[PDB]
Amino acid sequence: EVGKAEAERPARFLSSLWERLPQNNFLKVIAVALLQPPLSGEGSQVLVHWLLGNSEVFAAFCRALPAGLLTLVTSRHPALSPVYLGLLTDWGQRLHYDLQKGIWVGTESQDVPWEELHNRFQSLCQAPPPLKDKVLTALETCKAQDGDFEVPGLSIWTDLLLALR
Amino acid sequence: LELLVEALNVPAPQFLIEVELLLPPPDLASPLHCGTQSQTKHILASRCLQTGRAGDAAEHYLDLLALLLDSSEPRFSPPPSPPGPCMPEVFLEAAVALIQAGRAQDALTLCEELLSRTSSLLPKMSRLWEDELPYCPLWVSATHLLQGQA
Repeated sequence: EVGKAEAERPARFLSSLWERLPQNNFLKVIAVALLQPPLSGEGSQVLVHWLLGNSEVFAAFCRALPAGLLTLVTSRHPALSPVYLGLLTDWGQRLHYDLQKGIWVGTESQDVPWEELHNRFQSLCQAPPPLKDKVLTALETCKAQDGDFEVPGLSIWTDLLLALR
Repeated sequence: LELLVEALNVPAPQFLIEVELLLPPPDLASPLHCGTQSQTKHILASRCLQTGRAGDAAEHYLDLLALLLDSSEPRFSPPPSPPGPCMPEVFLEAAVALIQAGRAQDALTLCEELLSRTSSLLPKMSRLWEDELPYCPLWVSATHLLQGQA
C-alpha cells in the first residue's frame, strides 16, 4: 500500500518500525517475509534494498536467526550472499586459538563461538551449488591470505575446511 | 673409550672348586660392570655429545645404529639397557648430534626412518579432527620437533 501511495519511501516506514517495535521478533518476521511467494515479489525486493542500505540491522539479522533460515534467504536472494560471507569472514578473524583447550575462542564475550560459526558454514555448504562454490572460494582465498597452512593451530579457515570433511 | 671399544671388539671349566665359581655376578654400581661394545659405543657417543664435539658424536651414533640395525647375519650387538635410553631415544640423540654438526638433511632421514618403522604404533590422529585422553609417547612429538629444527 505504501508503494502504491508513493508519498514517503518504504525504507522510512521500516526504519521507524525498527526503532518502535521489538527487534528480535521483527527480524524473524523479515526473514519469513523474504520467502513467501508473491500474491499480487516487490515486498521482498524492497526489504533487500533496505537491508543492504542499513548495515547495523544486518549485523544482528545474521547473528540472531538460526542457520537454515539464513541459508534459504541467501539462496533465494543472491544480493545478500557476498555481504553475509563478509560478515562471517570478519567474525572468525577476531578469534584466537589456545593450545591447552583445542578450541578457537574470542577475546570479547559477544564474539561468535566456534560451534555457531561451524553450524553456519555447514548449512551454507549443505545448499544448492550456486552458493557452495561461492562460500568455498571465499574460504580458500581467506586461508591463503593468512598463510597456506595444512595443519591446525594456525588458521581458523584451515580448521573450518578440515571440519567440513 | 675409543680404545675400550677396540678392546671389546675381540671375543676352561675345571672340575674343581675355584674362586670364579664363588664370586658373585656383578651389579651396575660395581666398577667391574662392563657392557658390550654397543653398550660402550653409546657411552662414547653420549659423552662426546654432552661436551660439544657433535661432529664426532654424529659419526659415533651412525656407527652405533649401523651396528644395531645391520645385525641380522653375525653375532648380535644389543642396545643399551633399560636404565639407559630406549631405542627411539637413541635415534633422537643421533639426530640432535647431526643438527649440531650441520647435517640437517641427514637428521631428517633419521626421523623419517623412525616414523616409517613405527607407523603401526603411531596414533591415527583422528582425535586431531574430534577436538588428554589418548596415548602418544613422548618420542613421537620429539621427532616432529627435531624434524622442524632441521
